[PDB]
Amino acid sequence: GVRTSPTGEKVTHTGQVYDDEDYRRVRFVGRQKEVNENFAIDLIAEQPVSQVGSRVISCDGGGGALGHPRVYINLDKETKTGTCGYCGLQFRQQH
Amino acid sequence: MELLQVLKRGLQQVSGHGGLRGYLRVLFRANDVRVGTLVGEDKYGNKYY
Amino acid sequence: VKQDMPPVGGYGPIDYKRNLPRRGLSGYSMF
Amino acid sequence: LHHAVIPHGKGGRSSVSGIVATVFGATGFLGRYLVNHLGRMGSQVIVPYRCEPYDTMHLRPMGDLGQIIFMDWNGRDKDSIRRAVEHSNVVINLVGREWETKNFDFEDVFVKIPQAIAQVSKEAGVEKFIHISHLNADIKSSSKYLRNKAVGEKEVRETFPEATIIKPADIFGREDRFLNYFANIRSLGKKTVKQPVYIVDVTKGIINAIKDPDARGKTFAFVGPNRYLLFDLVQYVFAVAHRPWTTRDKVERIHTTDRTLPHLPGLEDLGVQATPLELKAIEVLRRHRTVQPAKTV
Amino acid sequence: TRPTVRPRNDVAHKQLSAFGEYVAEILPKYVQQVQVSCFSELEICIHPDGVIPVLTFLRDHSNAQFKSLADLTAVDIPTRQNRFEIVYNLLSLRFNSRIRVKTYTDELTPVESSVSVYKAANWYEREIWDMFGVFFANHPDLRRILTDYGFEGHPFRKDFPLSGYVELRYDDEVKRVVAEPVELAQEFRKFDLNSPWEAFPAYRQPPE
Amino acid sequence: TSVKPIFSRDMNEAKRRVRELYRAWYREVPNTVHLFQLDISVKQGRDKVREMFKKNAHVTDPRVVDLLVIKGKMELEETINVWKQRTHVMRFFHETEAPRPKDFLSKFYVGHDP
Amino acid sequence: SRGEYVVAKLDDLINWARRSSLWPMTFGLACCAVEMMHMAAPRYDMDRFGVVFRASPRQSDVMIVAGTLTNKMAPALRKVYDQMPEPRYVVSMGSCANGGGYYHYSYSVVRGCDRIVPVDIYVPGCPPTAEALLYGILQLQKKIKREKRLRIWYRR
Amino acid sequence: SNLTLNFGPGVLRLVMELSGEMVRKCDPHIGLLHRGTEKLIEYKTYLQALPYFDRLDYVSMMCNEQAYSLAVEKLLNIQPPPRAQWIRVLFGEITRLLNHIMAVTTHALDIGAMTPFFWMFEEREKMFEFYERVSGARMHAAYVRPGGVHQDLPLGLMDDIYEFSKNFSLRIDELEEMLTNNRIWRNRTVDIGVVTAEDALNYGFSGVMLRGSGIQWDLRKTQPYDVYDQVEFDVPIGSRGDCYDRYLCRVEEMRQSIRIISQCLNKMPPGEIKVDDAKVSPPKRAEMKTSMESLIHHFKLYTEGYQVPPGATYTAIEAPKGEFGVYLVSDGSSRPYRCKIKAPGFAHLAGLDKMSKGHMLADVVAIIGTQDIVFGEVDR
Amino acid sequence: TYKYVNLREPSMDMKSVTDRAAQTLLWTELIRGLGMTLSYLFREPATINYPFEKGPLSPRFRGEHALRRYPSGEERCIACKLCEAVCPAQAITIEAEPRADGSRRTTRYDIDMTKCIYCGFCQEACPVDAIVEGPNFEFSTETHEELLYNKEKLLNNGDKWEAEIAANIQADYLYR
Ligand SMILES: CCCCCCCCCCCCCCCCCC(=O)OC[C@H](COP(=O)([O-])OCC[N+](C)(C)C)OC(=O)CCCCCCCCCCCCCCCCC
Ligand SMILES: CCCCCCCCCCCCCCCCCC(=O)OC[C@H](COP(=O)(O)OCCN)OC(=O)CCCCCCCCCCCCCCCCC
Ligand SMILES: CCCCCCCCCCCCCCCCCC(=O)OC[C@H](COP(=O)(O)OCCN)OC(=O)CCCCCCCCCCCCCCCCC
Ligand SMILES: NC(=O)C1=CN([C@@H]2O[C@H](COP(=O)(O)OP(=O)(O)OC[C@H]3O[C@@H](n4cnc5c(N)ncnc54)[C@H](OP(=O)(O)O)[C@@H]3O)[C@@H](O)[C@H]2O)C=CC1
Ligand code: SF4
Ligand code: SF4
Ligand code: SF4
Ligand SMILES: [Zn+2]
Repeated sequence: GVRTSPTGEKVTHTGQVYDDEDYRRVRFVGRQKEVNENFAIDLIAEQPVSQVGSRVISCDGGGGALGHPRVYINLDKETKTGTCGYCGLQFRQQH
Repeated sequence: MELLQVLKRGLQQVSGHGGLRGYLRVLFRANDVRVGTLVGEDKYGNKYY
Repeated sequence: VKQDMPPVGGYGPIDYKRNLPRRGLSGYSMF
Repeated sequence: LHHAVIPHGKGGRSSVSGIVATVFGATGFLGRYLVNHLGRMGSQVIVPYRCEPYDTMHLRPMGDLGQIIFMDWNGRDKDSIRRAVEHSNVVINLVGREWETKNFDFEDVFVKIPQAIAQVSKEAGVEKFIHISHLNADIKSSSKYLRNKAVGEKEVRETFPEATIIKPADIFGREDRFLNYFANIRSLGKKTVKQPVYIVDVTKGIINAIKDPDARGKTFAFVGPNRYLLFDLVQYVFAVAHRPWTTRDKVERIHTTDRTLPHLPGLEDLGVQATPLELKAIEVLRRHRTVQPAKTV
Repeated sequence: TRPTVRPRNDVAHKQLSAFGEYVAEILPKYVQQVQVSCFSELEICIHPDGVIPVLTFLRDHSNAQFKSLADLTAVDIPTRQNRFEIVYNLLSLRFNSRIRVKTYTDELTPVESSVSVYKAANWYEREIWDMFGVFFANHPDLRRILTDYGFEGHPFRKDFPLSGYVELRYDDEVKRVVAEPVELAQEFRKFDLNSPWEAFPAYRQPPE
Repeated sequence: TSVKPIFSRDMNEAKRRVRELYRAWYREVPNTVHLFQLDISVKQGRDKVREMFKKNAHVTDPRVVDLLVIKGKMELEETINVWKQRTHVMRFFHETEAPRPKDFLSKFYVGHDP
Repeated sequence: SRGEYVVAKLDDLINWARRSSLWPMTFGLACCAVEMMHMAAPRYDMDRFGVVFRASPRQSDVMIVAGTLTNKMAPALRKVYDQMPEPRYVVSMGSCANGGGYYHYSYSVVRGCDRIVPVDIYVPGCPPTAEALLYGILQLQKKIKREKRLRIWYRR
Repeated sequence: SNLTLNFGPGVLRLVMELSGEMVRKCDPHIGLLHRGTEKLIEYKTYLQALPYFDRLDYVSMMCNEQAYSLAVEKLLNIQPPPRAQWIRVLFGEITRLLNHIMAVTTHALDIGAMTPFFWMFEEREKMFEFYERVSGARMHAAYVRPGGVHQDLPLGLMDDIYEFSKNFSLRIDELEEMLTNNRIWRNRTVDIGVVTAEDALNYGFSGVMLRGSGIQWDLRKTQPYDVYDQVEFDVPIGSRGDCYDRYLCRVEEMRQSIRIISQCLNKMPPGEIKVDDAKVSPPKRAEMKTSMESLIHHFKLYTEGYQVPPGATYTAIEAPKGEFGVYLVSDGSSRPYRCKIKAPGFAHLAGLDKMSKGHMLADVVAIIGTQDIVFGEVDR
Repeated sequence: TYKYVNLREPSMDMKSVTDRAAQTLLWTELIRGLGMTLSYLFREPATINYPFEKGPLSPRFRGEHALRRYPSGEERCIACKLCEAVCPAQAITIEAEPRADGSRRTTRYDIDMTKCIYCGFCQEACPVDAIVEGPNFEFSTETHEELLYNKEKLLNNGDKWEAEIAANIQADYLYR
């Protein structure tokens, strides 16, 4: 989900772009500004919300010990989904 | 005689690189002319033996 | 459990001494 | 004034001086010590280079990481000049040749390229422009060097009206072609009077001209403290160097007297004490060794 | 407490305590403290006038024979008025034992050099001159050994900063490596790591 | 207040040792300018020696000036024997260091340092 | 033109000779030197590239700074660099030579040998492997291969 | 008068006072690799201070790791598990092979025998493959830690160590064929650098520098650490105190290291490799990601580090260059208050001036070879 | 428990004296050394053909750093600063904030690869396997600042080398 400033410089996933009058753009002259174009905030929004039949769900991020520490997410709010604080996968109680 | 087997292994290296042209190709690009089993080729043309 | 271990009978004997094999003719024979 | 160009630090290598300099001709004799004195303050120095990048290697230890940006440029390419100057707040011109080549005569090096750099720096919004003429630049001069350098001074002044133009007399240093020319000539003695100026004095004058807002639109004449005749100067060079490539234009310039311009400001008006030759001639001419000082006028 | 705990050696503890009593009563003119750690290492804390008589004793006495000087060390402790703690580590090959001899000095009191006892000390206390500033009297050639030749200050003092006061670079104007005041592109990030909870109640100091 | 001396019992013996160290540096400066092929004069090096001696001129403790004489003898031994290079001799002349702002107003202009 | 082709072929010739006869002077300062000794060891064998083992400093073509550059040795490094005949190159090997490394915040360590000498190739690692050092030497050979000395001479 | 030669800048400065061919005075100027390691250790945790020890004697990495680990474990009043101790002795003797290959082959290379250098550095490359397979790094493994070792042996590593060790004695035999009976090698080493036993004790020498002079001292025998009292080996003892007996002692120590490695491969026990005190050694990653206590302990050990109880130890090992010591002072915090590093090469290079008197200038490079000097540990 | 290297008294009968005289005059051990050098002349050398052949490595190998992702594209790094706390060189510089969906993510993740000691304490301190020290060792640069990696470079190294990094972690995580 990369975009471009009016200077022609790409904006990173942080939101960093130099100003037009900033001299430090001269480091990219004849070279390139290395950005990663796989924005993690856009890719985790592409994941579907997991409908589970429990009140409390556990997430370890997949892979068992290859994921993150296993946390427990409450799903009592029906207004909001329950988001994992590590991996950003989100859960909803189906009732 | 086992020197004849050495010379035949050299000649079959020449034959196994597809003739003298491919032999000299791998000689000047690789500094190495020994033949191997082609394990694979990636999407770039790098061949793995 | 599965762990890096020696085999059941252990490993074979490993040489560790000097082996300078004493080759050549005698000093009488070399003159 | 943008926040990234506010000065910070104590003026050392990792500091921020707030100077973003594009130094054309930085791979030469003056550019060496100018990029040295800029990089030790913590300036952003853009070095456009024409030569092999190997020949720019000595410019790389002169500043902190990312403080010298090297980029290709061509003197007849305004796109490369604009590519080099559009982020800078000062552009220094040090482009020069003592001889004319097959591709570049004195009009290309001293008129066309300085007017191109000054015009492109004017239309890129560069605040400060420093141009280096010669003290003996005259339209009616006998040498093609000084004629084209006077014409280029006039064109730089008329296309960048706030340019600081600097007149050095004859710059001596370790990599000069003034004392090293006399020490390797082993042409004669005439009635020519010279006051040669030291290279660190010239560099301090250029950097004080960057920092002084009163130096905009001025014409400075950087001269040494002592005027010498040419004959006893050359004899002093052969005396210090322990001794018993040229062209006729260089001979016309060695036999051209360094004019006195009291109406122009000098090194003292930029806060620079002009170092005499006798303190620094040993430092130059120690290389030529396999002394009573010269008489001033 | 068997598998994860280091086993205590009570025999060596008792032997080193008896030998510490032995040294303390043979040399009461200089011995100030004698202590044995829980991992059985003997420390003889002495007055600095007895550097030569104690170390010559331990080198030459038939029940000591500490012939080897393993290491000679200073420790800077700025809260003491004698901030430097000179540490001798000695090895007896005859009795297969180690002893530590500790003394003290401030910045201005010279310690007597022990080169006449152990020639091994010749560089070590020379290092103590370079790193801490402790002068050793009657040293044969006392000078710097590890710092640069024009180095100002003594770096292993705890009020000496981690990066120094000067740094070097090549300067092409003077064609020379030059020393300038230190500027770091990234400051060393000081970490405050100490937990505010007491770790070891056995080492609790009595309050005011 | 009863401390152990280093070499000098009082300040007069200490001034004697200071004076002999100054004599030795004064004799050594021309040889140092010659063999390191320095670009300074003998007068300039002797002025630097006088500056380094006058920098410590406020000290009234005999042990401190004994250590100053000891460190000056160490620097002199590193100079006579060619253990220093030309760079170490020229570090006394802070030539590449720009002059610091001295008055209040220029220190106000350049930054925050008092 | 004709002269442009001639100076292009002569650039290719002299760049071939200089990259296929690189003679290194290795500053064996610290642990990296050991790994340089593994790049001369028979597995990697720098000598088959034309890269001789331990050329003398007055006939060497590249200075390999392999180890921590302290303040006490930086003038000796600069002196040996100044005594090298041109064309001289500098490979910085390992983290302490590159930027100070594990001793970056030390009072006695030069924060990268690029404060002292101009550096062509930075070889990262602590230590970089002998194969990574050989990679850096081959990258230096590729950098020499695209030099344009006579073409820039013909265009100036 | 007599000639003064300043042999400028491992790297060493030497100030020779020669009287023709003879050496009258040898003044080694050092500090060319002084990096202030043990001041940097005071601003880092114990785990953070560990990789500085790889870089002191940088041909004896895991031995210095072992000495620092033994010092910290002594102050922590904990002991490593038995398999960790056997891995430490196995890799300590692999490390001893590495260092004595470096010692003997560069000592032969500096004298002029350049070929067994190349022969033995391929074996040294295979042992660096062993380091890389066990830790991920060829040289600075950071593998032996306070509490044990960082990670267990990968499967199939001990078989490859066996395949190395089964063939390495023939490599020692052909090194010894090139050098030991060679009259040119004997003329450069037999009457060179003779140290008496009393002067070697008095000058703080250790290791082969004692044992070449006939002193029957080895810290793996006399003051034994991890499981060296459970392995059987001999201690080579010299008779003349010269360069040649110290050469033979290093060759026979390679023999005995192969012997110890065979015993370690046969007697490797099962079990864990860190101490099972999770307030010292970090827990496994599977239980760090499952247990609350394990995650807290992981967090605190990798940010604060373990607190070490206050006190000072002098912990020494028989490193391949000699007695390698750490005088470690803890104030109670999670960072060392003081860490003096005793290196053997420091006292050995201090004794260089006595060892070189009455010899030639070509003998001095042989004496600097027989004192196995790495200036990382000399200068810190 | 000890042995005497070089404590042999040579035999002084005429047989052994003549043996040593024949060794002295006829250069026997020198011909032995020439035989050993000739023996290595006819061995296959240990030289691999770099760059076409590579030195063998393990999946534990500590090379170029990379920031990894979950199998959804979400980056693993949750800005806990354990890697920069444990970093013995202080090579890691981290700044963080909540991003637009409230997630705890870094805005700065810098690794100075010229301070870095390549010891891998960051990857073992990392609770979520975010920072890894991957398998690449062939990343020499021509300029010093190309080895001052920001977060974009490290995430591109992760996206570049993940197919290899995940399989190396798969081979070794049961030892961790
Ligand atoms: C065409 C081929 C020509 C070359 C042929 C040889 C090629 C291979 C050479 C390989 C080795 C090269 C090594 C280079 C360095 C050499 C060092 C060296 O050897 O130094 C010389 C060594 C020096 O020995 P040294 O000094 O090391 O031994 C100690 C000796 N003392 C105890 C006395 C001090 O030997 C010689 O000097 C021998 C010289 C040659 C003698 C030749 C044999 C003569 C036999 C005559 C008959 C005797 C019969 C018995 C008596 C009765 C008589 C009636
Ligand atoms: C008594 C006998 C003495 C003998 C002395 C000499 C011994 C060695 C003889 C030579 C041995 C073989 C050398 C081969 C050299 C490499 C040739 C080659 O392939 O070069 C390739 C290179 C680039 O070609 P390019 O077109 O870019 O390739 C892309 C292809 N798609 O293209 C080029 O580099 C351009 C072509 C270069 C050709 C060089 C050939 C070798 C010259 C050696 C000098 C001596 C010649 C013999 C003298 C004695 C006999 C007369
Ligand atoms: C008008 C036109 C002519 C102008 C004047 C030129 C006269 C002829 C000069 C020689 C030929 C010019 C071209 C030189 C080579 C250019 C192409 C080149 O570099 O090809 C590269 C190729 C090897 O590829 P590389 O990149 O090295 O591979 C990495 C390793 N895997 O390289 C190779 O395969 C080998 C290249 C060999 C180069 C030629 C042989 C040496 C030169 C012989 C003549 C000069 C020396 C005379 C005698 C000197 C003393 C013996
Ligand atoms: N005695 C003196 O030195 C005096 C000099 N001046 C003037 O000061 C200036 C700087 O002097 P100095 O350093 O000594 O001169 P140099 O000859 O040493 O360097 C001149 C610089 O200009 C570059 N240059 C030359 N011609 C061209 C061109 N056609 N296109 C692009 N770049 C070019 C050179 O680059 P490259 O290396 O690629 O050729 C070099 O970097 C000059 O203008 C000179 O006239 C004035 C008074 C006295
Ligand atoms: S970068 Fe690392 S391994 Fe290399 S010399 Fe430095 S400390 Fe030693
Ligand atoms: S490998 Fe070590 S030095 Fe490098 S970033 Fe990770 S923790 Fe820091
Ligand atoms: S330890 Fe891992 S999750 Fe924590 S800040 Fe570092 S890379 Fe991110
Ligand atoms: Zn999750």
